[PDB]
Amino acid sequence: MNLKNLIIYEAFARAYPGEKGKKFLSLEKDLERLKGMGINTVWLMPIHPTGVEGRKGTLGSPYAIRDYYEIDLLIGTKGDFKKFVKRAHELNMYVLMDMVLNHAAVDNVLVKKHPEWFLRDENGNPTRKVPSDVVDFDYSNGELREYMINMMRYWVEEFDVDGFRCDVAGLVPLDFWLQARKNLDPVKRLIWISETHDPYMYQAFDITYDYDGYYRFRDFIEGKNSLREYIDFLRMQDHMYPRGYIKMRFLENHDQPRVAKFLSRESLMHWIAFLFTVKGVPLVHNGQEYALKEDLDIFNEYTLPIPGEENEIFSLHRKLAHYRYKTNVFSNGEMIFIRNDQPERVISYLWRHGNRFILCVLNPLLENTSVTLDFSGIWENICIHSKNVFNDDIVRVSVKNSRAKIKVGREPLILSFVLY
Repeated sequence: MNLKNLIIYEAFARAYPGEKGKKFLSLEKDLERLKGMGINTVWLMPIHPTGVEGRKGTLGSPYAIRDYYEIDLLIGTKGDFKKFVKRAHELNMYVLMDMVLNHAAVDNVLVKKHPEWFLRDENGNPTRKVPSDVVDFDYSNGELREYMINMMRYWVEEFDVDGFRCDVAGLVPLDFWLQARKNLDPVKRLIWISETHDPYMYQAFDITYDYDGYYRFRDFIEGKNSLREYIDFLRMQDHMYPRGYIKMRFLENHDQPRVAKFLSRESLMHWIAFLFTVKGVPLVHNGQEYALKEDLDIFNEYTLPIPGEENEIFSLHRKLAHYRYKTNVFSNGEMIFIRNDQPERVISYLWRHGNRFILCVLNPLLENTSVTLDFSGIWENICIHSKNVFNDDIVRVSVKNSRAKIKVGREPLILSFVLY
């Protein structure tokens, strides 16, 4: 389909509110909240039973998988999950399962049956490359490769899941992933997502994400570096990748600290506005819609405070996601970045489609600054009357020299308008 229509929620099911054994039941009820917030895709962290020998914390990391064919019953049964994605589909939503196939848990059921499928040490036992709940797969193995594609197929054919986020790090070859697509595309056209900045991966994946942008972004907040490192990087990113590529934007995920730790409420909103209006595909990581600065505990017993009071961060999230969900500007238009007077303070970019425009002007520093923007390739002389999507204000911008002087502060400008 048009994968630019996806707005994604990363959900940690085991950590959801509710009782043990009943976590899918809970997430099923939560779909209506997610749907009404503008989510169309929920991305499940691994839901498999966890390694026992080697286990960090009382429960173990979800990324240390003891059985690729089973679900952690401290989350739910297969019935619970199968009910959960049927609900999702009824609600016109998509479900993605996390596929960590580059390493298994030390006591994963495969380490017994097939030691040969793993990288082995000098004396023939399965091992890892990096110095420990986890052991690395040997993907020179033709039988391993067929096992994995069939396990991905089962989950598809049995629970009708919609896509996969794959861990691609380490010794997994691009040909393996292409092999998966050759066998699984005819089964169902799935949403294929990975974490990578390797341009070749788009041969196998539709959407990727990486931390290139993210740390340039982190550095600007933490005062460590310039906004321009962040923006000029995004500005040139089209040139790092083939034509139809999609990048997934995010302010945090499971692997990163809570974004609300680093910004004020008012600054964060500028970055929320950015999240939902910038080219790409937005990620809401469970809890960020409540501006949670509580870290995900990922190995021990943990429940995230989901609901969650409906604060100004929650309302904005819903407002922007629902807006994107209902317009076709971001799914079909073109975004271009706009050079401005104050590149150390402000972000600015324009969408066109082709009468509909959205000029976004962001000011995460919040301080009142007048910024001028360059509209050379278009336009030189007009007065624009727009509605600022962010707060339903009215904003007029006059361009009278191919340029336009704008006052900003505290509130992001998401200036939606139409010429003709």
